[PDB]
Amino acid sequence: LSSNFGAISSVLNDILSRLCKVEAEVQIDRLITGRLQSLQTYVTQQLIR
Amino acid sequence: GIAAEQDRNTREVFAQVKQMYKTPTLKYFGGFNFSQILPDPLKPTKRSFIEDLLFNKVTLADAGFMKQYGECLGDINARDLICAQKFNGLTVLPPLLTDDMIAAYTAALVSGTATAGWTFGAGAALQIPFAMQMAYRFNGIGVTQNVLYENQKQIANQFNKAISQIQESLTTTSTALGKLQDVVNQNAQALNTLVKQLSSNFGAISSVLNDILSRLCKVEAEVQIDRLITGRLQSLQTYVTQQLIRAAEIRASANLAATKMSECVLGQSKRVDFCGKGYHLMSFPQAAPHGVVFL
Amino acid sequence: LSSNFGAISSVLNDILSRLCKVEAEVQIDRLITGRLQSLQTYVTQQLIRAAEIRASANLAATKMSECVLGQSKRVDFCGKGYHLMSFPQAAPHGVVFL
Amino acid sequence: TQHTSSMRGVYYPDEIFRSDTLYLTQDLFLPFYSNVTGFHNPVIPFKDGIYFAATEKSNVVRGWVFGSTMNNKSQSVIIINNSTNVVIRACNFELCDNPFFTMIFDNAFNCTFEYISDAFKHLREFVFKNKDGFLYVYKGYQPIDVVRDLPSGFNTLKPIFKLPLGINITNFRAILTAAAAYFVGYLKPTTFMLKYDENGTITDAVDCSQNPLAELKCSVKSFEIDKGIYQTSNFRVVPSGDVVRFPNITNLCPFGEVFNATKFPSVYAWERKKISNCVADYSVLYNSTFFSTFKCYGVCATKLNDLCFSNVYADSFVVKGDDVRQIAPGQTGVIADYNYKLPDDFMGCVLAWNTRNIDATSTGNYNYKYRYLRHGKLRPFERDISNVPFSPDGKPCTPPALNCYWPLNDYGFYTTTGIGYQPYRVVVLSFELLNAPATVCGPKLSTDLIKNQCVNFNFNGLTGTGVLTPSSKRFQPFQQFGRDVSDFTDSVRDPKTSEILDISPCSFGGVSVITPGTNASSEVAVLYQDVNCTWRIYSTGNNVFQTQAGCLIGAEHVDTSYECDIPIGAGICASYHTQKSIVAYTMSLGADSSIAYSNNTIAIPTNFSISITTEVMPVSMAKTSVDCNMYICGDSTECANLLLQYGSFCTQLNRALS
Amino acid sequence: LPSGFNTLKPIFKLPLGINITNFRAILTAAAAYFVGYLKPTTFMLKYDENGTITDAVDCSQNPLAELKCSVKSFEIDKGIYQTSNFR
Amino acid sequence: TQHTSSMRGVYYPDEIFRSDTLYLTQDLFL
Amino acid sequence: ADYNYKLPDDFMGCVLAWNTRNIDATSTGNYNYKYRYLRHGKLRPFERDISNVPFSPDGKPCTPPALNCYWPLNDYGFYTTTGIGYQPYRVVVLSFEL
Amino acid sequence: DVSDFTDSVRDPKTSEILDISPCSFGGVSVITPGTNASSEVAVLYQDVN
Amino acid sequence: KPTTFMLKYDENGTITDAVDCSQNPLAELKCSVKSFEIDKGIYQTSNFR
Ligand SMILES: C=CC1=C(C)/C(=C/c2[nH]c(/C=C3N=C(/C=C4/NC(=O)C(C)=C4C=C)C(C)=C\3CCC(=O)O)c(CCC(=O)O)c2C)NC1=O
Ligand SMILES: *[C@@H]1O[C@H](CO)[C@@H](O[C@@H]2O[C@H](CO)[C@@H](O)[C@H](O)[C@H]2NC(C)=O)[C@H](O)[C@H]1NC(C)=O
Ligand SMILES: *[C@@H]1O[C@H](CO)[C@@H](O[C@@H]2O[C@H](CO)[C@@H](O)[C@H](O)[C@H]2NC(C)=O)[C@H](O)[C@H]1NC(C)=O
Ligand SMILES: CCCCC/C=C/C/C=C\CCCCCCCC(=O)O
Ligand SMILES: *[C@@H]1O[C@H](CO)[C@@H](O)[C@H](O)[C@H]1NC(C)=O
Ligand SMILES: *[C@@H]1O[C@H](CO)[C@@H](O)[C@H](O)[C@H]1NC(C)=O
Ligand SMILES: *[C@@H]1O[C@H](CO)[C@@H](O)[C@H](O)[C@H]1NC(C)=O
Ligand SMILES: *[C@@H]1O[C@H](CO)[C@@H](O)[C@H](O)[C@H]1NC(C)=O
Ligand SMILES: *[C@@H]1O[C@H](CO)[C@@H](O)[C@H](O)[C@H]1NC(C)=O
Ligand SMILES: *[C@@H]1O[C@H](CO)[C@@H](O)[C@H](O)[C@H]1NC(C)=O
Ligand SMILES: *[C@@H]1O[C@H](CO)[C@@H](O)[C@H](O)[C@H]1NC(C)=O
Ligand SMILES: *[C@@H]1O[C@H](CO)[C@@H](O)[C@H](O)[C@H]1NC(C)=O
Ligand SMILES: *[C@@H]1O[C@H](CO)[C@@H](O)[C@H](O)[C@H]1NC(C)=O
Ligand SMILES: *[C@@H]1O[C@H](CO)[C@@H](O)[C@H](O)[C@H]1NC(C)=O
Ligand SMILES: *[C@@H]1O[C@H](CO)[C@@H](O)[C@H](O)[C@H]1NC(C)=O
Ligand SMILES: *[C@@H]1O[C@H](CO)[C@@H](O)[C@H](O)[C@H]1NC(C)=O
Ligand SMILES: *[C@@H]1O[C@H](CO)[C@@H](O)[C@H](O)[C@H]1NC(C)=O
Repeated sequence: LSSNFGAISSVLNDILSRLCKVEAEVQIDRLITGRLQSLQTYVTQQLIR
Repeated sequence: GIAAEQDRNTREVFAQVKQMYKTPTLKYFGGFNFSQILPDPLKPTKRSFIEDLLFNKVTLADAGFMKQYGECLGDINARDLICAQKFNGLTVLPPLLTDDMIAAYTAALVSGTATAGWTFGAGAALQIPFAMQMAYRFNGIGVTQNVLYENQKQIANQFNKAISQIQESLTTTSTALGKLQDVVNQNAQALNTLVKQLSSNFGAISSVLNDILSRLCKVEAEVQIDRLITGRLQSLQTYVTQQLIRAAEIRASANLAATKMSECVLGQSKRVDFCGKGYHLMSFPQAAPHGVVFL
Repeated sequence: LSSNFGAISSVLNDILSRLCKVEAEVQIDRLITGRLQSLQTYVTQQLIRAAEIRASANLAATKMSECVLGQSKRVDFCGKGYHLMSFPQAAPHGVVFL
Repeated sequence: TQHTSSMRGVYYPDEIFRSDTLYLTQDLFLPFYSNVTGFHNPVIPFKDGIYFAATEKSNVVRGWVFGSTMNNKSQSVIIINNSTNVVIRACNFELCDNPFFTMIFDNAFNCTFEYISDAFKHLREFVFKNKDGFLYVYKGYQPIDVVRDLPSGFNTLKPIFKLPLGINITNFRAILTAAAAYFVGYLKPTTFMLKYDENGTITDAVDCSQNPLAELKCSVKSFEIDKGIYQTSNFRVVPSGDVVRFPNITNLCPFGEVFNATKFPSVYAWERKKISNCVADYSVLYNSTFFSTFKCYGVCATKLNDLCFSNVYADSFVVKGDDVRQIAPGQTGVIADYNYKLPDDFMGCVLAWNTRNIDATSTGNYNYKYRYLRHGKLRPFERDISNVPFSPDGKPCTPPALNCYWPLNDYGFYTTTGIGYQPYRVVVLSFELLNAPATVCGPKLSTDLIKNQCVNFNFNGLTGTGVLTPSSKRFQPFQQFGRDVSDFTDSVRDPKTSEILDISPCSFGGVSVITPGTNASSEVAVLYQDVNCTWRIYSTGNNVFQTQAGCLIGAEHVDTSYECDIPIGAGICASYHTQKSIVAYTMSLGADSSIAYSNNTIAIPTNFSISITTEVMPVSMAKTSVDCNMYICGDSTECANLLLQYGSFCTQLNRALS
Repeated sequence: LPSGFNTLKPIFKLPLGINITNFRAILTAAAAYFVGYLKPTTFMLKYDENGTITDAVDCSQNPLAELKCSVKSFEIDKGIYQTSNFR
Repeated sequence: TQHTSSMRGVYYPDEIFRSDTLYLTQDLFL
Repeated sequence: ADYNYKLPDDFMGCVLAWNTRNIDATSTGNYNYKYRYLRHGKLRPFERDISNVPFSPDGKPCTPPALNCYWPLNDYGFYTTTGIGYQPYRVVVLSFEL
Repeated sequence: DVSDFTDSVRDPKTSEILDISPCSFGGVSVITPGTNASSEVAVLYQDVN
Repeated sequence: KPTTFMLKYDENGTITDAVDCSQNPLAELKCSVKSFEIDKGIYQTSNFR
């Protein structure tokens, strides 16, 4: 959860607090995509084990 | 690779007889009634009675294999699922062995067990009276042959009554074929999800590619189309990974079915609780949708 | 390694040599994400294949003890017919039982 | 007078040197085995580019003329080789009726391009391709000796010229002096896969559209396929036609009422007007009105045509010169906070122009006001035309008090002041798209409806490909479009007939290709999985029959049964049997036999045999490892610093491999 | 007020640049009128084939509707399920 | 005075035709 | 952008422009610069159309005096004493490759 | 290359041909008895003489 | 000089130990594993050298 995935921060509040909708819904999408990918990797490893 | 593995699974489970045996006209072998596990000649179907009962229970998701364009171009007022799957590029292929061939294999196995005994699996077909075969099997489990020969008739009556009980219990109870039906449902569920994930915009401006291409320039539409492409590629990758994991479990089950067919139908096992509860005598295989049933 | 993954080039030197800093950090991260996902897919395939290899090796180990070090009475576990004995031979990444 | 072309028209697509590779590309190529027109002079059209070949021995074909109109009222280029030199010349020639070889042109004027080269049976071939104001010429030479036609062969073409000409090339004409012959073929956008040898030249290439075998070769990316059955792309039907539908709108939009109005309101009291039932033909504004600012949010300006809008509102007001940059999403300032606010998710266009003659007079024009004092900021698309005296504490007062002011401030416009203090008239247009019945719409030309085959459709700006069928859905009056579970656009309303149409794609059904191996032969069979051929097949076949799996084309149906070689399915197998050919049959379950059952007899063996049988089992596989940094970034330092932010992926990956 | 279920249709939207913070009814000179306030929440809807919106469930009144929103269906089998947060 | 709504105040979200569909949305609802 | 000069969407280069009023504008009026405002379509990238023929909206060949028959080129009028939006600018566009 | 990595370049002065290859090659493995034990290590370079 | 370092922080926010990644194969192992205590065995390392 401490990876920013190449966004401006790993904290969602900072992105939402110093940007506006069109620009701040781009960084949040990258964070969402990275976190979904990490959860998917965890579930795949558990299914194999 | 998954589809080839499925065909190999079926072949390794069922095709274990070097030659096919014709079913005898007489189903009554010394008091033991074999009528409900062998095919009926005058009846239109070439399955057994118990095989018909097993095929009725699994509500098979009708996979078509003949779904013409006009059939999906018509019937739009009922939003069918298979038409949507085939419109979005998802296809289900038919198995190599049809149901009739598997029924023929199991009929040959039961006919070999009723006439040759335990010798055709480990050699050539050597015919023997059925009562002497049952005496040999009692001798195998530790009981002398006179115990069979003194009271053969009530043993045969118990055998026939137990077959009747199985046939009766497969007409009412529903959960019995729970491991097969679940498999069918599972596959369908996964494939249906692969359609609904086409409605996600994946952080782009729209889920429809036409609108994106219709109200934007080149360079601005490149980003949105790339986001959609990445999302749909990873969705398809997730589907394929789940299928690869499920196929390994199916293969393990098919391997167990193959060794059970080899060690319990073609022989007599002394492993405890490998084939039923108690001292094993013999087993009979019956076919089922995507599976086998051992008696 | 020759895919773009939505970037302007698959050659990282071109992106780093012709673009500004902030615009290059946007084009680079697409390549990073794509190559991580490719390498993750490769590792998942290897993990799935290792399980099949392990199951086969388990069967080959149990077939060495019950057929080479003894005589088995299980039908068709070791050859067709009544099992007399068995011999092992090595093979590239495998074993061969006679 | 017409022939065929085979493996002709391959050229280098790039200036990259690569070797021992199979590169795959997609651009304008001449298709394999395609029609060419032979000539042994008309005005041959161009249409995308031309493959031009000339079999000759006495050098009678020399040069070409390219141009849209062959009069002298347009611009044309000649590429001619006279007796000693090669001259390219793009001018306004008056083209004579017979461009005989010199003196092709009678006069030349107003002209732009000239190139002059250095002083200078068999076949010469060229490819001419025009794009982005550049004419590309490719040339190849081959010493052949046949005379009726073009010899079949593979010959690559090298680039020689790209000429920077801004010319409409829709027609061309060859130039002849006074046997030989010249052939013309048309390029098309296709996908090819090439092969590069050790020296780096191209030696072989394969199309991806002529054959199912070619489709398979492009899919697996190889020139050599082993025996088997392979799943190829699904069955495709190309579109043939076009339908374009738009409402019954005739009159044009009130550009003069909105832009050339007598007076505009103040920015704090801006005015909003609804626009409906008109054709947005803005090209009539190319004569009177010119805009200093025009910016569109949500759509592209080039796509303002070809598109049809739903609910258009126009907001008009007047600002000064340097406040026009505040009319945008996400801005702050006196206009953006207290006067006029735009939403963050704004779809529309903002356009502004300078009016110093009509709004600025000498001695001032103090009729336009703006608000600079307020308790809080405005919501999007709100206005506040109240005028009460303002006090910072939040209490009512009277204007001669000390902490009590008037919230409105007057703009002062003079004729002699800089551009930052000059009047500007601003119009903001707001609309949405693909949501509702459309009443204001773009300028296009409609087309009658086709209801049977796959066509390109354009319904009120909705563009797509599919088939149109009559439907039986029940749309509410406020509903124009319908969507599916996968958000496909399944149904539409015709803007003219008001009937309901249902849209479904025109590609459907899986296709499999059965081959005995490319090493053995080059013949294949095709299985269509869900058709009934007792059609929706493509090009041709000799044997067609219906299996339980589907329709099989290209195989002989024998009656005897063997063991299975290539499994097709549903009990059907196929193989390659003797002149060899592909045959299909029903697979054999096993050897037929029977044993008699009797209750007083038994079979006993009298001899035995010793048999040794082999069994092969895999035990291990190869151990591998990866350097995450070297694979992803290589030697780049900047990539490594950016990779450090993707923590705990490479460790989690090396751990699994170990 | 009857306790039934009914759906409402759009009639018109007006382009008014106004803070509406208060409202008041206009009555001629027995009948009754009831006023309720809207809140930003999540609902799950269900359409009819040829007709209109027929079913609608909240996700915050009881844990059962929270379960229905987590599974995203109206028919639930017997058992124990893990639910999300909508309260 | 005090009363209870009991499944009132549900309106059409969009202007898109939808048949045989289940659909989840957040908005200002009663 | 429609009838005189068009740039591609995938344009690589630089556009630069500077104000020339002392050398291109006179008080009497410099009418030496023209632009096309009537055409039967839109140009393609990097194309040119140098042709002065009469224009009619229907599309038939025409004779210059008529009901709806126009000359397609308008004249820029460049006076010295006019605002910044009507003053001449010289534009140079540079096209690259890398 | 197949991986679109630039290998060959023509030198613009001498008109010769040059080939670029990475300056990092080979696997390096470190053998340790434990940091709780001594601090000496052994280094194995894979597939070099 | 521009090099790669690994640091460590206490429960009071104080830095206590740090290691360079380019002096020893052992230090390269420490930076690759990202730990200060390493068990007995053979490991594959990165190339911070
Ligand atoms: C028609 C336009 C025309 C073009 C575009 C042209 C280009 C051209 N022709 C060449 C060779 C040549 N050019 C000619 C003479 C000719 N007399 C003719 O009427 C024709 C059509 C040719 C052939 C192009 C001959 C005989 C050769 C040498 C070919 C050979 O013998 O190998 C070359 C040098 C080969 C190279 O650079 O690889 C070029 C560039 N010459 C032309 O004349
Ligand atoms: C290049 O020039 C040709 C020649 O005029 C143009 O063709 C005309 O196009 C218009 C617009 O579609 C038609 O109305 C004319 O009928 C066409 N001419 C003929 C003779 O049919 C062509 O459009 C030009 N290309 C571009 C991009 O403007
Ligand atoms: C719409 O009107 C209301 C009521 O006049 C405004 O609310 C006032 O906001 C200021 C801002 O600090 C407060 O000082 C007042 O006390 C509020 N009024 C009341 C009655 O509470 C509201 O600001 C207006 N809308 C907008 C968008 O400004
Ligand atoms: C100079 C003292 C303040 C320094 C720190 C500033 C912090 C706030 C950031 C920007 C505000 C500066 C003034 C902006 C004025 C906007 C004027 C307009 O757009 O109409
Ligand atoms: C065997 O069983 C079948 C069905 O139970 C019955 O119809 C048949 O008569 C039996 N055979 C006998 C009693 O010989
Ligand atoms: C070439 O022309 C013939 C004559 O009509 C036609 O039958 C054939 O289809 C054409 N070739 C192609 C590739 O269309
Ligand atoms: C060529 O253009 C001139 C005007 O420049 C014109 O008078 C002449 O008629 C044109 N040629 C032809 C053949 O029309
Ligand atoms: C060919 O054209 C060039 C250019 O006009 C000229 O210099 C040359 O003399 C011409 N040659 C002949 C033989 O006419
Ligand atoms: C074209 O020529 C005519 C006269 O021949 C001239 O008036 C006009 O300016 C010329 N145009 C160009 C662009 O050279
Ligand atoms: C092309 O490659 C071959 C390899 O067989 C080589 O013999 C030949 O010299 C090469 N051509 C040139 C021009 O070097
Ligand atoms: C453009 O404006 C001029 C100026 O008077 C006018 O003569 C001409 O007719 C206008 N064009 C059209 C197409 O009306
Ligand atoms: C629109 O034009 C068509 C043209 O046939 C006509 O039939 C229709 O009545 C017109 N009006 C409407 C409202 O569709
Ligand atoms: C295909 O069409 C024939 C036409 O007589 C029909 O008999 C056959 O049943 C059809 N196939 C299927 C699978 O229904
Ligand atoms: C058994 O068969 C072998 C041939 O393999 C023969 O030599 C031998 O005599 C046979 N034994 C008897 C007892 O017939
Ligand atoms: C279709 O709508 C009609 C009312 O127009 C209604 O009577 C009928 O029951 C509906 N059909 C279905 C299947 O709901
Ligand atoms: C400079 O480049 C030329 C190539 O044009 C080459 O011949 C020459 O050796 C180079 N060096 C010097 C010092 O001129
Ligand atoms: C280094 O080792 C390799 C393989 O062990 C061997 O082929 C090579 O000859 C050796 N080098 C020398 C210089 O002995």
